[PDB]
Formats: sequence, structure tokens, C-alpha cells
Amino acid sequence: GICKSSDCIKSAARLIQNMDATTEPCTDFFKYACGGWLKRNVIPETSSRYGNFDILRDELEVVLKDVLQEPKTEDIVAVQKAKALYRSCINESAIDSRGGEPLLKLLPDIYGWPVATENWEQKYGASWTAEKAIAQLNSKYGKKVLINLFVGTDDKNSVNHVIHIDQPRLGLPSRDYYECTGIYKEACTAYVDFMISVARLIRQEERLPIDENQLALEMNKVMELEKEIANATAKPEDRNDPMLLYNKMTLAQIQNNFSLEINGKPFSWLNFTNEIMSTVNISITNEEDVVVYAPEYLTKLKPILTKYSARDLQNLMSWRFIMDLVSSLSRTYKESRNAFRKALYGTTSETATWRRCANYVNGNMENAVGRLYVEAAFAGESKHVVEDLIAQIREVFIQTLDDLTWMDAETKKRAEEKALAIKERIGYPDDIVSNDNKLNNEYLELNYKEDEYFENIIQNLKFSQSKQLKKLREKVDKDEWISGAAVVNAFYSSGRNQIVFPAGILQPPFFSAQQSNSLNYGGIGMVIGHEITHGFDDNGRNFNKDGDLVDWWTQQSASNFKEQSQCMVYQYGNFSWDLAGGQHLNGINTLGENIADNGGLGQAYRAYQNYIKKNGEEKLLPGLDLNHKQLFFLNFAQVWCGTYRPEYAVNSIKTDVHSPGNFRIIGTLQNSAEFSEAFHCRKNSYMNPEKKCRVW
Ligand SMILES: CS(=O)(=O)N[C@@H](CCCCN)C(=O)NC[C@H](CC1(C(=O)N[C@@H](Cc2ccc(O)cc2)C(=O)O)CCCC1)C(=O)O
Ligand SMILES: *[C@@H]1O[C@H](CO)[C@@H](O)[C@H](O)[C@H]1NC(C)=O
Ligand SMILES: *[C@@H]1O[C@H](CO)[C@@H](O)[C@H](O)[C@H]1NC(C)=O
Ligand SMILES: *[C@@H]1O[C@H](CO)[C@@H](O)[C@H](O)[C@H]1NC(C)=O
Ligand SMILES: *[C@@H]1O[C@H](CO)[C@@H](O)[C@H](O)[C@H]1NC(C)=O
Ligand SMILES: [Zn+2]
Repeated sequence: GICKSSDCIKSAARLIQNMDATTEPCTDFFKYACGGWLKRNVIPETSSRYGNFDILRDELEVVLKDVLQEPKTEDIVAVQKAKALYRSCINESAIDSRGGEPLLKLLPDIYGWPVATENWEQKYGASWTAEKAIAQLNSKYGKKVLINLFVGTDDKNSVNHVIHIDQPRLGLPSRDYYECTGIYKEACTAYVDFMISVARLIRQEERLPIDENQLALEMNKVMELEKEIANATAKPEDRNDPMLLYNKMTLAQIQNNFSLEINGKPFSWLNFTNEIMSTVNISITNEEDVVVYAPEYLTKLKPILTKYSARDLQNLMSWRFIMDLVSSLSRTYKESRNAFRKALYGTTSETATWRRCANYVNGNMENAVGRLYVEAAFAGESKHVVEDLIAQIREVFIQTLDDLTWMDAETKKRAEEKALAIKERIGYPDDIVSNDNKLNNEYLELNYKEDEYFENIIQNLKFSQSKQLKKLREKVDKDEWISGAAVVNAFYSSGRNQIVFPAGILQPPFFSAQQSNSLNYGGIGMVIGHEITHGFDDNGRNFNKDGDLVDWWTQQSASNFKEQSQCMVYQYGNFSWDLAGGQHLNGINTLGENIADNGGLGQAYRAYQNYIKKNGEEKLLPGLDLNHKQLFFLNFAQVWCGTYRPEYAVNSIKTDVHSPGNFRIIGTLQNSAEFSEAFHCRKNSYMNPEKKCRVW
């Protein structure tokens, strides 16, 4: 009584080859489920982490290579542009023959780079202002420095767009790096070395005298400046509550309550915002409503920038943009980034060019490329089976509301309302395949030259930013997908109350219409519950059924939610990551994701129980001394088989809101009595602690 189909056999082979049965499931289920895989594999030199997700993504890149590399006589314009963009990206010979000349032509348009200019104060400083300088990088090239001003959705009115003002990203992975001691020292050194390397190459190409001490001087003041900005930014721990983060006020209020003296001139928030919004012929007045997400950061920023000069600021300003462009120039400029890349990611080589390019074209033309990917690699049968699964999971979540003892009736009724209102996106939007006109018009304003790769990417920055700035006065399009189809992930949008499962993730081990149900539920089923539970975690719970930031919790049910979720904070916060140097995981910044991982797996299991009840046991897999309840957990754990480079473990433990894959498995299964039941785990074994956390 065993399944012997071709599809059952591949499932079993993959499961057996990846697992390590000589480990005890109740001592360490990560090694039991993934020991086989870890011993067989080594992280590629071009990868910072490697595992099931990464392999499936590199596989997806191959499909994109196949469909992008050969032009076809039947291609529509939208497709012709993507292939032309791919071909310009992979030429490399054409790119190298241009040296840095594409960058030199661009620097005059961002008020130059003082370290690589001569008499910068007389050329630009005369007609230079913080308002104009920051605005030019924001509105034309989408680079947000010092002050990140962007157009987004209104958290308290998900139909409109509003102007947000938030603290900017930093050159290094996180503010923690700017200690520049111990584990962050090498990264800080490579970063400033990276500055000087680029500054030297530009001056060399401009035939300018090179004063090595003057280079070190200016570029180290840039680091002492970004150190200050970095220390002024808010922690992620202090940005977890969207209610407290949402501070709406007019531009007049901002001028009163958040002034800035920069290079003597008083900063004008009305001149800064109009310098940006004029890029699309839009006028702004002092009565404009603005949402400030980092007011604390703006106040600490006032006495930082009074100290520095227009030159000192612009040296950091342009460096943040040049930082990203050297990779798109000749190999002399590409190489200047090596020591910095290795410090942050551990990688000794750069990803294959065709792999980089396929990803770039997919990231900028995601509907045109999604069309090519689904036509070549996606079934269509799959779309309807997943709808069925999302229906089963959504109901298990509602069903489970009644069993929850820490919520009162009125909060449960409103929790059920939001759940029923969740909008689902499966596979791909049908009109990217059927409506050729709509797709061509998405890219009509774009025109790519094949020998001019650098000019193409600049076009895409301006197009990407111009289209976002134009959204200020228009309503949120509801039909829009939050992700392309050629993506191996899934997403939830609190502003839209929308879960999405692109075609890229609807393949094994996650899902297949031909693999055992125990695997589907433990795979895509757990992912579906995970995305659903995002609408109810420490952040998504603040949004109602329409994407509006509004309290719908009773004082008691809110207080209890915090109480229940504090267990998971301490659990994961007590995990030490050997790869990150024994550092502890940040249980606060990972809470939302561990809630989703724990609720999601719970919802999937109860959906597989409900299925067995209505349908019964399916046949077991060959070569596995495991029943289907144990197969459920095995496949769920094998979704996360992976490992990190030490350099990137240090990076991700600060910047990744997810737990590392190994601790997602252990933390989640430690809180699951059903796992311990399935694997008959002793009490207080490592995988079955008597104290177990639970929110959803
Ligand atoms: C506003 S937003 O929509 O953009 N919010 C993001 C927040 C995180 C961004 C990361 N892109 C979001 O929802 N992201 C999708 C992500 C999907 C899941 C996930 O874990 N995916 C991992 C995949 C991975 C990759 C490499 C590796 O070695 C190990 C694992 C990941 O991406 O790291 C898929 C299974 C459950 C969640 C989620 O739901 O959080
Ligand atoms: C790369 O660009 C050069 C210069 O424009 C051109 O001669 C060459 O044919 C291109 N390569 C390919 C494969 O088309
Ligand atoms: C970092 O910011 C805090 C808050 O303003 C301040 O008290 C502290 O002195 C700053 N640290 C440095 C090194 O400037
Ligand atoms: C902003 O001020 C500058 C003078 O510093 C001026 O040239 C520019 O036109 C102003 N921009 C707007 C949009 O008012
Ligand atoms: C570890 O767990 C204990 C017990 O709840 C808790 O007091 C402590 O804060 C946790 N450690 C971390 C780093 O979260
Ligand atoms: Zn998540």
C-alpha cells in the first residue's frame, strides 16, 4: 500500500537525500531534516546564503535566460524592449570600452563630487542648496540621502497617496556597523577604502593630480558625517508600532517643529518639496499634509548639519549614488567594490553576468518578464488548486478565532471581518498574457539602446521615480499586483489587505498538483497561513479590513496580544547564532515573522487534519519510515534547509526581520505539541520544551 508514481518517487528521493536520519528528531530537527543537504553542499563563492529558496531562485534565473536570450519574430514591443535591455546588460565588451565616461557625464547633473572635482565651491557651491541638491538625487535618480521624502499610501486612508518623510538608508547594512569596532571594523575600513578607490579612479580618468592624504582626509570626514547621521537614526526596535510612527502635519508645521540650518541657509521644506514635486509639474503649498515617520531623527539632525559644509555634505551625497553605479561601469570600476562586497556578504566573486542581468530586467519589467516566465514554466492547473488551499486556510484561521481565550468577542468579530476581506493574488495577472496593448503601454515611454547599458539604467531610475511622484494626487489602483510572477516568494500588504503567491513559489517543495498533500500543506499551506497571519501580527493588526491604520482592538485584547507574543520575544531572543559569532537574535525585530511562522504552520496542520477527515489517508511514500503527519513537518523543515556565510550572518542578524532558517524550524516546532506528538518526543527534550508559546 505505497505510492509509486513518478512524482511520488521524486518527492521521496529529494526528502531522503536532504535529511540525516542518524540524528534524533527530538534533539535537533534542523539537522535531522537538513543534515543530508548541508553535508553535500557548500555555499557558492557568489552567494551570501544558500538553501532551498536560493536554489529555486537560481533555477528561475535559468528560465529567464532561456526566454530573454533569443529574439522571436512574433514578439510584441514590450517583449522586444526586455530582450534589448538584457542584451545591453550582458554585452560587457561595450560596457568596458566606455570606462567611466558614462559616470563623468552624469556628475555635473548632481552638483558634482567635490573630492573628484577641482574648485568645486566656485563651480557648484555658488548655485548650491541643500533643497536643490537633495531634490535632484531624489526626483531624477531615486537616491534618498539625508532626508528620505517619497510618495506613498496614506496609512489612515489606503485609497489616497500622501508625502512621507522618513530617515534615509545608510551606506552600510545598518546603523550598528558605524561602531566600526570588532566585527564591524573590516566593513568600515573597506567602505572608506571603497570611497578612496573610486575617488582615485575618477580623478585618474579626468587627468587630475592625486593627493593621497587629501583623499583620505575628505573620505574620512564623509565617514565621520555618516556616523553622526547613523547614530541619529531610530532603531528598528523603536519603529515597530505604526500608530506611534504616524505623525501627520502640514508643511508649515514641519518648518516650525523641525527646522534645519545647513551651510548657513535655513532649510525650506516648501522649496525642498517643490523642487522634487515639480519634476512632474505638481505644485505644493504650506497646507500640504505630510506624514513624518522619524520626527525624533529630524530634531537630532539639526545640530549635526550646522557643523558640516556644503562640500562636506555633497561628498557624502554624491558618494551614496556613485556607490551604486560603479558596478555598472568597466571592470576597473567593478573591482573597486570587491573588498567592500566581501566584507558585507562574504562573497569572493561576483554573480554571473547573465544572472545579474536576468534579475535586473525582471526587476524593472516584471510584467513583461512574468509573461515570458509563465508561458514557459507555469501550469495554469496550479492556479485553481491554490485558490482551494487559500480557501481552506482562511477558514481554519476564522475557525480558530473561537478557540482563542485571550480575545473578547467584539475583537474576534472584527478579526473575522478582516480575514474575510483579504484579497488573494495567485500565479500571475491574466492580462499580462492576453492584453498586449496594456503591456506595451506600460513601457511605451521607454526606449533602450543596446550599446548604451548605462544610459538604459539611468532611464529606468528616472522613469521609476517619475511614475511614483505622479501618484500623489491619484487613488491607489486596486487591480495592481504587489509582485511580479517570476518571483520565488510570497507577500502580504497591510495597506491593501492582500496576500500574493507568485508563480515562482508554486513549485516543489512548496506545491505541486502531483505531490502528496502532506507536502503541499506543510509547504505552500504554511506559507499561505504565514502571509495571512501577517495581517494580524504586532504590525498588521493595526490595519482594518480596508488597509486603514485604525485601532479595532479592545484595551484588554491588545494588552493580551502583547502578553502572548512576549513569549516568542524571549524564545528567539535566547537563540545564539554561531555563524554570527554567538550573537543573540533580536527577538523584537523578528517577532512579527516568528508570529507568522508559528501561526502559519499551525493553520496548515489543522487544514491537513480537516482534509484527512473529509477525504482520508493518501498512500505513503516509498523508502521513508515516516507517516504523513511526520512528512508534513519534514517538508516544512526542508523548505528552510540553508546556511549563511559568517560575514552575512553578522549582516542579516541586524537587517533581516526573519529568523535564520534553522531557528525558524526549531523555534516553531518547539512551540508545536503536534510536532512532538508526531515524532513521539520525550518531555523537555530540546525540540519539546514544556513551556510553549502561542499567539495565533
Ligand atoms: C512590505 S513587504 O511585502 O515587502 N514585506 C516583506 C518583508 C521581508 C522582505 C524579504 N523579501 C515580505 O513579505 N517578504 C516576503 C516573505 C516571504 C516568506 C519568507 O520568509 N521569504 C524569505 C525567503 C528566503 C530567501 C533566502 C534564504 O536563504 C532563506 C529564505 C526571505 O525573503 O528572506 C516565504 C515563506 C514565508 C515568508 C515574508 O512574508 O516575510
Ligand atoms: C556589443 O557592443 C558592441 C559595440 O556596440 C558590438 O560591436 C557588439 O556586436 C555587441 N555584442 C553583441 C553580442 O551584440
Ligand atoms: C548619539 O545620539 C544620542 C542622542 O542624541 C546622543 O546622546 C549621543 O551622544 C550620540 N552619540 C555620539 C557618538 O554622538
Ligand atoms: C527654490 O529656491 C531656489 C533658490 O535657492 C530657486 O532658484 C528655485 O526656483 C526654488 N524652487 C521652487 C520650486 O520654488
Ligand atoms: C531569555 O529568556 C528569559 C526568560 O523569559 C528572558 O528573561 C530573557 O530576557 C531572554 N533573553 C533574551 C536575550 O531575550
Ligand atoms: Zn513574513
